[PDB]
Amino acid sequence: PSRKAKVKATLGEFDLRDYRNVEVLKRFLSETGKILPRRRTGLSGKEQRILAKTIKRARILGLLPFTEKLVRK
Amino acid sequence: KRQVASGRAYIHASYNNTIVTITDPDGNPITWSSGGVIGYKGSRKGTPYAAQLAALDAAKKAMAYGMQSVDVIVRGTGAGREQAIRALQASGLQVKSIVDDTPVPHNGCRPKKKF
Amino acid sequence: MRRYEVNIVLNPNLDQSQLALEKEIIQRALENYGARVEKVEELGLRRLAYPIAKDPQGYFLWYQVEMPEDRVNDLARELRIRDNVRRVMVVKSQEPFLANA
Amino acid sequence: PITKEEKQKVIQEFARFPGDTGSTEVQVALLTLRINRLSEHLKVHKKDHHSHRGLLMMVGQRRRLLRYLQREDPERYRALIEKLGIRG
RNA sequence: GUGGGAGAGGGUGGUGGAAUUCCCGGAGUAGCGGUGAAAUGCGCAGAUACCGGGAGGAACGCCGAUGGCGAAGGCAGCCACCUGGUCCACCCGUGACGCUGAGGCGCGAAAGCGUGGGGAGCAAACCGGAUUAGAUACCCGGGUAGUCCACGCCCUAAACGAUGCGCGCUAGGUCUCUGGGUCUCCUGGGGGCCGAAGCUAACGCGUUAAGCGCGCCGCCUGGGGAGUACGGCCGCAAGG
Repeated sequence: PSRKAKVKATLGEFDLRDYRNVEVLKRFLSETGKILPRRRTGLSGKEQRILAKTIKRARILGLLPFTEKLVRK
Repeated sequence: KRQVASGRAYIHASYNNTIVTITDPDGNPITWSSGGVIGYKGSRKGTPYAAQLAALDAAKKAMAYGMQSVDVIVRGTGAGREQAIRALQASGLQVKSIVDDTPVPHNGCRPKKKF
Repeated sequence: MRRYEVNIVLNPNLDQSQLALEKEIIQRALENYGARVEKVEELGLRRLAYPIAKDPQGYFLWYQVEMPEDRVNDLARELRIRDNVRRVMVVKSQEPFLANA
Repeated sequence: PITKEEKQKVIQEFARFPGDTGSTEVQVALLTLRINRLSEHLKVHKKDHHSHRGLLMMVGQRRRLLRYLQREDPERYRALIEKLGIRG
């Protein structure tokens, strides 16, 4: 169904371009290190496009992961 | 006897044979069991039963080292990945947590004919 | 000239005396390439998502400078010289894009 | 890249009367700016066949106008090249 | 002209993490690998699976779309610089300066050619393995050119929307990228699907026209023989 709860709905005003704000971004990453699809982020054509670039940045400054491991299976 | 309680259990599954290696907290393997080591030699190793056995005889060799606790690490998709885990969950070992860290490239080596 | 954000990450196990040594450099290397600093935020130690150069932590620097267009790539070249400064990243300063507001 | 600073300077340099932003004189002046800027950039990056088009295009336009000049007042044309420095 | 905007448009330099192979160390045994089955191969000089360390080339998950950009070929990790196209708003400036476009010049996927560099993965040919009535194959294990880089040449293609460029005109509905607005609605540019009139041999097309029309270029005129022969032009050659 994917009708859990979008991350935009349960969050506040926040800058898409501040690639240092890890406390937030993490909200946009999966149980693994992957980037949540728009169905999950709640974002727009333009927003997601940006949030995309931003994460790839914080990744580089060793802030956000590139891939995690899984806890179940 | 070497008395090494609590360790790691890597489970390396394939589409041609499933194996298991039991390593110590640090990462050094104590005793390792495959499928072709049990008795089976070909199309047989891919079987979930093959994996079952591979898992169980792999713990029996650890109980010899007094292994009690274990963290499970799965590598890949094989045929009976599950049955291997469910195996250890009944072998007599305390299963901490199952980890999935199967190796996915981020697009590197051009894979061969069969993708 | 243009606005920039200068992300510099270096060794976490640096002591008082050693740290202010690397800053002094960074500092002297800026006026060397004509970069007026407008401000700088020192966040400090933050746990890395992944281990960089075998070490799980890192010191964080930020430098909003106003330097020459033609000498940006160079500015980093020099920065990426100290065997301690492990990460460098310069960005054009982009008007902050709000969302969910 | 060209700046407003430099660009408006060029205009003021060619315009027929104060407060004019679009006349052949000007039109041409401006192209030439970009062209020269382009050319110089094509001495390096000889692998930029893409920008090389836009170039031909610009040049196409440039000459397209001057032809228009030799049409109406030749006086103005004869004097524009000297002020830019064209031909070759 | 001024003020905004969006983009895998191109070029250069740089730099990030995954995985792969190899090398070294650690630990550890008897197999590993591969298939419909199998074998060829690799392992007691100790492989496999596992940890740590190092080298190197290629490429760049997720985001990523039925999306964007570009004239096409084509283009996606991140960053900076250099650079082309374009759209919107204001309606300011020139004053018809416009469209097309033989030959020409430039660009032009893949493979392929020269010299040099590089070589992780993959892999024509070639070497073996199995399959079969046979197998110069489809499957398995190797593997050289090549595939990556530079400079130079080659210039073809289902180089396809199989639909030349440019302008006007002719119901809408809906989804989407993108800009302005008085923004539950209006308004511009673009991508899709359905569909009026109309067209169409039909399929289909249908304000992204294959509709009603004007300009200009390109091309076709039974099949095979042939994209051959001859001739010329090009190219180092393959050839075009």
